[PDB]
Amino acid sequence: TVPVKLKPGMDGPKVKQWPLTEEKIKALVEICTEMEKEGKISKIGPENPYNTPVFAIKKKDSTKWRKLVDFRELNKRTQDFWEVQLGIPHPAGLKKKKSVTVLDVGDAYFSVPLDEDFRKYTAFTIPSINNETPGIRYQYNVLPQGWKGSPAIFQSSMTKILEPFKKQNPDIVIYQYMDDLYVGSDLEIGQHRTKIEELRQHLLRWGLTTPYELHPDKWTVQPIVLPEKDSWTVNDIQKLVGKLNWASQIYPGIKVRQLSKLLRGTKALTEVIPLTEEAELELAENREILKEPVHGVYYDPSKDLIAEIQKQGQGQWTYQIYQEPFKNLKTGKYARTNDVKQLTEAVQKITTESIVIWGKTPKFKLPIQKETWETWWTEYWQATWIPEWEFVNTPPLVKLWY
Amino acid sequence: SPIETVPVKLKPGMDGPKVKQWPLTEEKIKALVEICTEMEKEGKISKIGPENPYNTPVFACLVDFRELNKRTQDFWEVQLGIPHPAGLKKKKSVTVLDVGDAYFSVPLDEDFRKYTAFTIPGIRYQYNVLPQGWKGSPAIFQSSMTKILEPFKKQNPDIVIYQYMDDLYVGSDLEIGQHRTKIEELRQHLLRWGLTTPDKKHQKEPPFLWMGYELHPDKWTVQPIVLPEKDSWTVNDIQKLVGKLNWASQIYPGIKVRQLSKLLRGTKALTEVIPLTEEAELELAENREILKEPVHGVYYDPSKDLIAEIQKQGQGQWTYQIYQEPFKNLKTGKYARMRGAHTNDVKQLTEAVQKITTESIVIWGKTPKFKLPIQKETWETWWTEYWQATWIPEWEFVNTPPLVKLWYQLEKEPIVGAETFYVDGAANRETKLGKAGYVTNKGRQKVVPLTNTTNQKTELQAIYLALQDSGLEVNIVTNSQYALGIIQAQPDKSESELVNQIIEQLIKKEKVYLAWVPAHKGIGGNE
DNA sequence: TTCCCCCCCTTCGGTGCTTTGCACCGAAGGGGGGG
Ligand SMILES: Cc1ccnc2c1NC(=O)c1cccnc1N2C1CC1
Repeated sequence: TVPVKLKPGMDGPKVKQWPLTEEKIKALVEICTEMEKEGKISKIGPENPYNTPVFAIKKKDSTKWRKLVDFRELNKRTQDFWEVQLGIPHPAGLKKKKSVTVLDVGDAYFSVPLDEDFRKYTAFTIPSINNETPGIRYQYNVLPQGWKGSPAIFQSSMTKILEPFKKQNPDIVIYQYMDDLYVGSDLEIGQHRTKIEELRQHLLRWGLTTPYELHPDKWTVQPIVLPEKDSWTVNDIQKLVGKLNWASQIYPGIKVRQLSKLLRGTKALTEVIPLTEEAELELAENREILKEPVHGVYYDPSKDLIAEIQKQGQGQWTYQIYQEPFKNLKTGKYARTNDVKQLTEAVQKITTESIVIWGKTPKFKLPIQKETWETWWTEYWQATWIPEWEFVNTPPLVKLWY
Repeated sequence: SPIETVPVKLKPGMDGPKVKQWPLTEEKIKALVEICTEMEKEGKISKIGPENPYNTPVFACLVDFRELNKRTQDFWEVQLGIPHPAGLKKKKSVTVLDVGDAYFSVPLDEDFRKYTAFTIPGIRYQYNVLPQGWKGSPAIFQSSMTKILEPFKKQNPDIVIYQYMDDLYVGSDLEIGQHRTKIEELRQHLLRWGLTTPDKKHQKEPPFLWMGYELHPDKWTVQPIVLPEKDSWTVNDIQKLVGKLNWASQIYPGIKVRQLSKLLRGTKALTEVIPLTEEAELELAENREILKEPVHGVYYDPSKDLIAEIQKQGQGQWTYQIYQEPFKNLKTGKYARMRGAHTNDVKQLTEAVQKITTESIVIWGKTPKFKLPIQKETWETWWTEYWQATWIPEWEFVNTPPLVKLWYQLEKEPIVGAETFYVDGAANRETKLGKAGYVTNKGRQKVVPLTNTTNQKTELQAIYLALQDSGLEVNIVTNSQYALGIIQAQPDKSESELVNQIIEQLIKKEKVYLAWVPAHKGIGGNE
């Protein structure tokens, strides 16, 4: 086994367990009873003080429930075992391939055992309805699915499994993030699907049980546009000066001196204003200036990306990924049932794109109540990873994105 | 007694008790030795020589294990929550058992017995069982009894057994004569492991007093609340009354505490008197009238659906009941927390709905179907327009007033012919004096001097001046994001009476449009 | 002169704009039922 060192001078995972539905508890009981026979998990006693939350989910077009353990505190504590010991350099060409396919290789982690000294740190509890009985506890005997150290130990086996394939097909790009594998290529759909199927078989003959296409050319950051009115009015003109005034901070080549020159004395908001030609020039030039990309915005590894989502209404959400404010690395819209479901899918899509582009999930700022999210986010989730989310307290008053 | 022990450790850089000689009065010293000799007979405590450098202070009324409790490793929490009677399934027969010397009938870890050194002034001994008063003892006892009880349930699954510390409630649907033979089987099984459960003639009879509930086999109720009688109440008296009313609300419908919760504000002294106003005393009398008669809950039937009515008592206080059959509440409760300075009734409905959602997930394992006093189109408009995300699981309208409705609404585009105002407010930050006023497009103008109001307050009440000096169709232009954010949320209650007056003005107007313009750009009338 | 497990309300401290006043939120006090 590979010994695992915690970051020096820190405690362990002591996290409470969220209450769960009857269906998601029957699923957990059945899954863990089946996992204990294989020896993957081991029942534990009172001498173990640690805990991490556990939920159950379903995959795309799947009926079988899947156990899912939240390992975020453990990752924050064991990132010494990764940053020092394995920092995987993110491929740069992954952003451009015509199609990237995402595959689940988490089951391949069940083969390799876990360090015996570390096991006590991965304890978890299946609770009971109404606290009628003490929840049954367990511990991992093999490498878990969710930890950031689990793929780092298995790097050698996946390289050995994938090398007889990387030799034959050097064009495709294979990247690994947590339990998930991204394979990117420029082939057409028909050849790409068969290529991915035969690749799955190369792993299967190597003894991997491995069971989905995002088009990266479509993933391009969106431009900003000034509003266009053939007929201008006092309310419409005042709105533009504010929108441009907000825009000045993010793009500092935008000017509103002549545009505000018309508005000098009280006038009914509804009244039409003939627009002066000199001001029309500033409007004409400004729309083009908005298209021109900002300069100085280059990804920096030292900091962590932060993602904002703003509900624009009628199924439309707009998100921005920024290392620091007024400098956006990406910017986009998501259009789509429900409203917590829409935010869940938006979060998943944003972080999948962020993993493809920069190789790390952002810190999300969610426009939802903390308690409603913590109740319902696990009902429409379908990803083995989980980002770090905060919640916002005040309306987006600017809201000048859509 | 033949039970596998739990291997205990200690924290790094720690040791056992180093307590020095403990003084004791002679009559206690000689008298207690007989218990120590007695316990040592069955082997609960064993004499040890000088190999132990640990000693523990002696108390008589009992061992001061605080030194070990502080220096011992952390353990898993024994009780992360207790059942709620509403979720208990209905049993035909229920029985209570109490295992004697339970903390003494489970052995202690061999390597840990050494640290439990106790000396009588003097000869020493060490505990061979789970020492009472220890930090980790309840968890170890719980684990041991779980292991002991599992096989019996494995043969017989038609019974259900619950372990509250030492107590063992056993329930079944078997006939009384056939239930007694099952309880005798359980008694024999616990005898096989050496546990002193009582005989048939000493077992308790229903109801059972557990955690403040009287539990019957086919119903449940709350421990009788004796309402304090104080013509001159105090801080402590009001606190106790509020606590007992909050506790008692879970089965007595419609209990108010907010009027009495108000009186507990800003009282540093514990004893200083707080007279009950007319409202507080009236509410207290009504609560006494409610508690006059006794009401009982019923037991969850997992073959029927869950309904959760929600009513509004007014003033931001909500009551709810949960039942399966009509007029048979499984549970009741109230939601009354105020969140934020400004909010309205729809948002508070949302918070109440999600509260009941979480509680019903915890207690019953599934979400109920709400019967809400809100119109479908009202909720639809609110969630489509609001800037957050929210989703009420499942609900239907109930035509039981008072209903929920947003008392007003703004306009999206400026109105033609509507009178247009250009407001502003300023205040001197050093002296807390300022001005507020507007310049209407038609020509009307007005300015007000102001004291004891900050910049935000004056910018907020410039809107009040504009609304006062307007008609019905008004187009206000504001140069303040703070006031805009306050007004734009459609608040219908607040902790500021200025905003209360603003809301009262805004409900009167037929159509109000308000817009925002930047500061320092010299836009139109603003400059 | 214990450990605290939940239920509720008020008071108060830190954070982040809505910026040196004000907006939410979690962490200290009490009560209630506990053993
Ligand atoms: C305190 C407690 C906790 C959980 N369940 C029960 C009890 N005690 C009862 O007396 C009881 C009463 C009614 C139904 N179930 C009960 N039982 C169940 C076990 C038969």
